Amino acid sequence: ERHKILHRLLQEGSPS
Amino acid sequence: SADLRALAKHLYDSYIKSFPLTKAKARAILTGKTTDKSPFVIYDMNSLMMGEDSKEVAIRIFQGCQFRSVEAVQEITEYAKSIPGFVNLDLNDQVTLLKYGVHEIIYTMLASLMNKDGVLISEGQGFMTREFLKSLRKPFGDFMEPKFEFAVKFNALELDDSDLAIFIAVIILSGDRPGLLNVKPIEDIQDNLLQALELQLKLNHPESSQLFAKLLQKMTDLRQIVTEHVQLLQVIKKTETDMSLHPLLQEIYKDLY
Ligand SMILES: CCCCC/C=C(\C/C=C\CCCCCCCC(=O)O)[N+](=O)[O-]
Repeated sequence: ERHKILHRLLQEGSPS
Repeated sequence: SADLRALAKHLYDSYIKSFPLTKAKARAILTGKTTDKSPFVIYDMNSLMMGEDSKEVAIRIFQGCQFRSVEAVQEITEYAKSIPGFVNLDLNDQVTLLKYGVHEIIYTMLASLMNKDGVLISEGQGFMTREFLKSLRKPFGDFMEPKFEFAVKFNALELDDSDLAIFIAVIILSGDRPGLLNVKPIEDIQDNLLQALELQLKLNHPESSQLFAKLLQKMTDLRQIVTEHVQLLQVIKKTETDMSLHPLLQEIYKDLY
């Protein structure tokens, strides 16, 4: 549930 | 058709951007045709140790592979966002597509880095032998073998990055992922992607008949591997005690058949 990081990948792009 | 060609090009171009090691580059290294030095070979424990450019043997390899599996998910998400129509989709369906799609794409692209005797690591800087990864204890020495087995089957199709750019968009845009809310708009995107793949394969491989069909058949072989890989994880649940799983990989693997 929720998927904090995937949502955040889809939204912020990576990392550097 | 010029639409179909331009979609092929755009997929190819973002594929180049998202993925640091292409099949062309991996192939040139693997076949000794490079100039770009020559990878460090890892065939055992001591060579694993000198291969330096914290805990136990098989665990170390397991954790290493985890940093790069996370990185691969990042790369694939970047790339998915580039598929026209993808970011127009419901946000939960986007997550679902990635959740279920990422393993199938990892296995597909991992073939690019493989021959029958080993695998490129550290983006081409290393070569780890099949036999060595097979020499790990417990459930660990059984993770890679079905990948190599599949890579040998898949690599005989002789696809290049152009073909692969489209194929992996097709995999991501699967309307049959569980818990998907709006199937239709995903399947309209994939329909379009299949048409570009079909034309791409015809033109790029005019003599290899029914390649399209044969590539699509590989989607049954990709999904058996996924199935197997998860059951092996479930063995690491009980059999292994303190074994940090990465949060991103946790949410990827939480509730997945
Ligand atoms: C350095 C780790 C050696 C493992 C094999 C080589 C790799 C692994 C790359 C990505 C990991 C592939 C494993 C399949 C899915 C990983 C999910 C998991 O950790 O269970 N490589 O990139 O060259």
